[PDB]
Amino acid sequence: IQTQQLHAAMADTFLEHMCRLDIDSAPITARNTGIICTIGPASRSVETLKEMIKSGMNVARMNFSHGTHEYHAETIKNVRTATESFASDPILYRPVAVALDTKGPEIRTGLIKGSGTAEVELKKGATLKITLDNAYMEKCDENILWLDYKNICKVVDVGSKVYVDDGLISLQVKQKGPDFLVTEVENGGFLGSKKGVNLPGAAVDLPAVSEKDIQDLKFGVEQDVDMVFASFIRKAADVHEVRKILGEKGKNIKIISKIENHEGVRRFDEILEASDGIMVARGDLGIEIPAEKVFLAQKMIIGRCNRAGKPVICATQMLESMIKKPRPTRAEGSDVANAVLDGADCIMLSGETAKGDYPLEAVRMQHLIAREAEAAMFHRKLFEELARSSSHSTDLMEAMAMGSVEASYKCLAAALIVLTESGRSAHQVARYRPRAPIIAVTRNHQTARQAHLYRGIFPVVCKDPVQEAWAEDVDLRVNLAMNVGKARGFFKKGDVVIVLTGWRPGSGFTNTMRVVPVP
Amino acid sequence: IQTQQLHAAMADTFLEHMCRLDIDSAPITARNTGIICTIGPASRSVETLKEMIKSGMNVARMNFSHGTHEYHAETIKNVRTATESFASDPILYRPVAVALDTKGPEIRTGLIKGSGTAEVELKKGATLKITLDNAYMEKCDENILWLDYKNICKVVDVGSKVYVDDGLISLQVKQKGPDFLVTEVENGGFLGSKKGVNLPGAAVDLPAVSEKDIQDLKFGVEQDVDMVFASFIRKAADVHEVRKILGEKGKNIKIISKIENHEGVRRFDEILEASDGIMVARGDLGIEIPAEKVFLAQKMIIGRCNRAGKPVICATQMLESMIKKPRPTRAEGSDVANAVLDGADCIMLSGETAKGDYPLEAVRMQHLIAREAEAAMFHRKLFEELARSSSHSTDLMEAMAMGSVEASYKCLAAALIVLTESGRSAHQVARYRPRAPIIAVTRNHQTARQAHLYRGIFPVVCKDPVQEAWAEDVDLRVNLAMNVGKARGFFKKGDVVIVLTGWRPGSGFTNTMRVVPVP
Amino acid sequence: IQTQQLHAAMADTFLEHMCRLDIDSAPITARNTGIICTIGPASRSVETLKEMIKSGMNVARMNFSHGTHEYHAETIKNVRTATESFASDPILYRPVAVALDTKGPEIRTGLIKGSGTAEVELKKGATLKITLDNAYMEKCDENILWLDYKNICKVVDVGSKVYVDDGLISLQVKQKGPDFLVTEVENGGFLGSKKGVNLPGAAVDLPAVSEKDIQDLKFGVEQDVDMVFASFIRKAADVHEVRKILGEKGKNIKIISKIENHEGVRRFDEILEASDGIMVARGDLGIEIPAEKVFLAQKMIIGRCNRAGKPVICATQMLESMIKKPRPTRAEGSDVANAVLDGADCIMLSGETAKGDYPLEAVRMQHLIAREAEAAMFHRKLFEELARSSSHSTDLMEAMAMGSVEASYKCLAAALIVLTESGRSAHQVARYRPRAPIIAVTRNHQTARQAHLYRGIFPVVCKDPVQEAWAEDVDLRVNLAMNVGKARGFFKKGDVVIVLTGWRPGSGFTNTMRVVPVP
Ligand SMILES: C[C@H](OP(=O)(O)O)C(=O)O
Ligand SMILES: C[C@H](OP(=O)(O)O)C(=O)O
Ligand SMILES: C[C@H](OP(=O)(O)O)C(=O)O
Ligand SMILES: [K+]
Ligand SMILES: [K+]
Ligand SMILES: [K+]
Ligand SMILES: [Mg+2]
Ligand SMILES: [Mg+2]
Ligand SMILES: [Mg+2]
Repeated sequence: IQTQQLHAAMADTFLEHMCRLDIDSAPITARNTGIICTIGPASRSVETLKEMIKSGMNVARMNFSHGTHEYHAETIKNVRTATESFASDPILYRPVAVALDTKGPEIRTGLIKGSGTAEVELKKGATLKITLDNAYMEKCDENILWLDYKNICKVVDVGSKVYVDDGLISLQVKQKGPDFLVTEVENGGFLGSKKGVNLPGAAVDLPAVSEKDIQDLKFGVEQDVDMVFASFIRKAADVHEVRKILGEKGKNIKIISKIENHEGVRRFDEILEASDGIMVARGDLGIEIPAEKVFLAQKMIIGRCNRAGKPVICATQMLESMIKKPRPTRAEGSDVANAVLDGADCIMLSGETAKGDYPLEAVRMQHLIAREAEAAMFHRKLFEELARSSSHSTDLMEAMAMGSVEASYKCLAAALIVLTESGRSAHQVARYRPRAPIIAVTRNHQTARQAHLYRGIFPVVCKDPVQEAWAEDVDLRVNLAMNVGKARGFFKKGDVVIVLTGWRPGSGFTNTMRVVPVP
Repeated sequence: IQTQQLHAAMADTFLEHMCRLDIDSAPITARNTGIICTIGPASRSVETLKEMIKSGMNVARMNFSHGTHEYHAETIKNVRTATESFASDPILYRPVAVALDTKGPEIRTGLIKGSGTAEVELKKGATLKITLDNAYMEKCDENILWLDYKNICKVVDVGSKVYVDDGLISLQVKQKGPDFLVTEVENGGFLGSKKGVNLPGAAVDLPAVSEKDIQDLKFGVEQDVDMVFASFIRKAADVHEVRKILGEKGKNIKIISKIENHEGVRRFDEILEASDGIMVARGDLGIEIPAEKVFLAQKMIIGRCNRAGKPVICATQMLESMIKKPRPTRAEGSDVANAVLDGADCIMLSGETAKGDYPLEAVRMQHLIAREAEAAMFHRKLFEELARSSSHSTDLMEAMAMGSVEASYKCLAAALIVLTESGRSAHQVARYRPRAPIIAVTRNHQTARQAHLYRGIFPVVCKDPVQEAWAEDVDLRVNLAMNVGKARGFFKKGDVVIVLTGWRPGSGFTNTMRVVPVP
Repeated sequence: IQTQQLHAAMADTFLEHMCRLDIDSAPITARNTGIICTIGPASRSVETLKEMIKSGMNVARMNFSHGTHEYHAETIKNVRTATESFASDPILYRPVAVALDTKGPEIRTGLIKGSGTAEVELKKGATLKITLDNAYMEKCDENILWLDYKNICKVVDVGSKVYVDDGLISLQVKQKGPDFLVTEVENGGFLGSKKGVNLPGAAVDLPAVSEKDIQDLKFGVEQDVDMVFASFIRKAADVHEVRKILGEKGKNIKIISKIENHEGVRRFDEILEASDGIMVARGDLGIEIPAEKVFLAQKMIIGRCNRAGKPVICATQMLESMIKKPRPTRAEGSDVANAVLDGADCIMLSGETAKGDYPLEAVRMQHLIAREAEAAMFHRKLFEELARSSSHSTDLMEAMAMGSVEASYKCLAAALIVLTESGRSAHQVARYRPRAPIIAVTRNHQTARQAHLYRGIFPVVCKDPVQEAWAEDVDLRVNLAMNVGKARGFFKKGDVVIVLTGWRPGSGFTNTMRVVPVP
């Protein structure tokens, strides 16, 4: 029986491709979908980290919706420690990135009847009034509700909706005043103190960045974070703002715009153009838009990204049941397989590794489903479809990407080796979806850390100094990749590999391509 | 902004098709995807049943792995009661089908401490002895465990694994005896009473059809069940026996073989050949085979069925979060939408409706998503694909089917209207996957109940009597469809529908198509 | 308006592509299709010949159906003269090929009324007892007939047709004898003396090669011909015999099997495999088979050759008008251009250049058309189709030929440069149908000559001695192609080009690929 789901790879049609999927067809050793683990209490310890680093973790995410700089600084400190506990061997040394997950702008309610531990009960078809009179700031009750969003009137209109405490409570504006609104509880419940407000369908004035956001980004630039996951991105203008805050010191830091509402969606094109990657925040998204429409947003966002060659991340509730159990639901395993299939660059674990009882087991599972799904894609058709979208482009590095990938399918290469410092060269390739692993060999650490954002890229860091001669230095870097691949089980000695490099030092892109056999 | 993803519909490529999905493209009222519910404690009532018939229920499934014959019989009458409570308006009456889900070759444990209630905390690395000594049948405690599988000893070998309670509890065979097995608790949790045992990687010599099965089978016959779900089918053979046991009185009962294990998958082909339909048994399948490979099975089978034009049901853990929470995950919404997109004729809810606290909420959800996804399919390419797959057949009914579908895509018909008694003429169309709802008008209740099994068919029963003149009889059922369609919200006065009928009485199939406008 | 028919090349569909052809979309300087000219009286002069090379000729063909060796050897000498007349300038030198075209085995009649100039009248419904009696050998009268085809009885059954005078007289064999054939004249004419016969649909016994053919071959061998167009090939065994003859001395001689009949067509695949290439001899073909059907074979013959990677030549009457007019008919323009579209590697001129009044006017026309049709092809589609059909191949060289071809479309390279001594590495790329010219740089003459046989290949001979240092010898050779391209007007300074070279001497194939700019 044929491995790596090859026989399906020859289907002339999509139905036939499906029809040939065989569970007896072994996947390969290598996994291309990156895994982004949320770090916290259950995964914060160093030792835990080493293991998680061992299970398949590639990116440590830091959620700044909480914790103090001191906390994070510590978390961050362990990662690095764990991470580096392996550099002793440049071969078995796997880099790990670091993400700053911005808390961002919010809308909150006042104090209920003065207490912070109080509740009011809101019933269906009830008249609840919302005001901006600073007085009620601590006197919110069931007839009067006070907000912390000055412009709430300008942005909403008659008949719009408000969602208190995260979707739970909903209200329809049945009267529009200048500093108050008159809502009708529609789908009510229990209301508490300082709960989140959502205005689906609206065009929120709210600044790109919160005051807290700022000390958080600064703190990231200081901590040398590889990237930033930016909240509630609504337009391109918003992206420029974080871009500004990062300043010149963190111009290298990647900005991953997070899609959280109607706007982000309806203006996705302008956001993609300005972002460095994109995030499908299924979670917050699911609150702002109807849950049945989430899958729409997720596929469109992914296609669009795939099509444009910008990494896209699928997040939240992937393996949820697993925070408390050792095994995921059938829907969970299917959520994961499909994400990849949709073409996600990388998938993520929130609660699962942050709070959960089975963080390792959660990593391993994602590691597992991904490989299986990665082999069940339809390379031949995706590739064409992809190429046709980029026909308008005659870039040279693209041309080398395309030709390199085609060759990789033709002769069944075991891998694709790429020497690069920026990473663009490898990014270009990944963008084309080889089926085999793209082993990128860089001397720039950061470059190796941010490479994970791409599908297929397995970054290898070269610690050796620059040789006198390009040929030799080029041949050294290559051997490195070959040793690493041989040890990690990606390939044997008779395998065929595709190699991309620069003809001469300082060439511009890998403009050279050879078919070389594993020594 | 367009409706029904008609914009994504014109895409030339899949990727482009995805790139254009739009959260603002409103779906149609109609839901082609069968929704099958598992009746039990939470939804057994009548008032609840009616409520669930209004919400979306099409098929009630009686899980025969439990309860006494007199319990089901009751559940069954309530189903019928509810169903018929709306038979006043031939128009506003929706048929509901009935299924008998078999027990087959299941393995169960004994009583934990004679109580059916009592749980017991299994611990990691502990020792647990499995015996076959019936003294233990009710003394199942944390140190001794009893199974109902006599030859378990002769099929299992050392090192092997044993999975209790939906693969949650994992035990390793550390020692083999003649009546017992020494196992080590490789993965612990709380061991309840009368729980499911899976022996992955073992040859269970249990017969497909067992004595109890037979009663059950015969019982269903008695009850006038529309179809049966044969549990644990592994070979074409197993599917015959059920047929036999079912004999002449139950010839029209439709048999849905359930793919629940490795062998079942392997001999999928022969099994499919002998089956009226098929169900993807996620739960058991996910334990029998690796969790990671399940989604490969789900696609192959659906592909394969779809190709063959045989109903396929996707089942298990689709909406689990909802047994206890009013809201499904983000991963759940996926599953479902993805099952619809994969090409499954019906989706199912087991516990979400049997014990769950939000049984009615579960259905509306599956319904909500189903319409959305439905419009998110890529008709054109699917149509093309389906056609090529069935190239060797020159059948006039297929031929008739293909044209009507093709004509509906083109004029954007609101609905296809079919007149059949056997079901065939409508089954052949649903197989071509029109976008629009297939209103099938029968005079045969059963043909109408089992229609539910098909994607797009919205059965409608003609109570009126056979008019003497053909023309009038035809014109008669067409008006019923019209009214019904008109009454449901599918079409309006200026709408355009496509009508499939017999030229003359005894035509054999629908051999006359007509593009007619809604009156 | 875009050049090279590039708007049309972006069409997603064939209908769109056709719809997008622009009379104002200028072709390129370079012609891809080889032009085969048949040398005779009208162009046997060194002067005319020099003008022909300038004009476009790539291969000179010598029809051995005629002349003596004396003649030919001389015609040959003149071609070699003219060719070398340009050798002064290595950048202007253009290799020319010499092909030997075999008379091939035939069927003749006897004398008519003893007198060689005697012409009898055949009429319809008559009776013609053809005999093998040497008696009649010189007195073939309107009643009796004599043939050289001894086994004609063995080979012809009842009802079978027999053609006399290049199909002018059709005779039906109404009663077979042991050595006579009683035929009733179906379509009668003027039976002349010494006419060639044709046995449509017959399994001719005749020898692969005639006694003459043998002399001719050994001669061809002594004259250093480059390829032999073998006539009347019906099975693989025939090709096999021809090789036997050429022997060891003429091993590097390519053999182009000419498909002149029902059988050869029928057993097409066995011949293709045994041959180095194929020729669609429409002349003979449309005699042996019905004209209405010729196009079918040409399309099939060619579709099949392209699939496999074997040069294919389309012949006879493409521009016959031009024998006596300086301008071809609207119908000949289509023929030439369609053949080009069908995918012919080479195009051919016979009496148009061998006896016509407008020889040069004819080549010129072939060249104008080919450049234009060549732009009109749908490379993206073609490329995909070709790749699919080779899918069962995991050849290192094809892979390389494939990535290259693809990169070429991607960045719109102005050419592909290939360094080769066998010519294989070039053949491979050519098979894949790039849009830009394939400049092949060899140091081997036969290679360079033989290469014209292939589409896209534009052979350049490297006269400069081998360098000691690999890189230098390569770069030298690369420069040459560069200079030449710039000179012939293929590309400028800005232009990109793809270079295929061997990593190391004795690499076996061009395993190195690069995107380089014209200096
Ligand atoms: C990840 C994304 O943002 P978060 O809510 O975690 O801040 C989400 O909503 O899931
Ligand atoms: C539905 C199928 O059978 P069950 O386990 O529900 O009896 C399964 O295994 O999920
Ligand atoms: C051209 C080809 O061969 P020829 O007749 O030139 O020998 C033909 O049969 O027409
Ligand atoms: K956050
Ligand atoms: K069951
Ligand atoms: K000849
Ligand atoms: Mg948020
Ligand atoms: Mg089961
Ligand atoms: Mg001939």
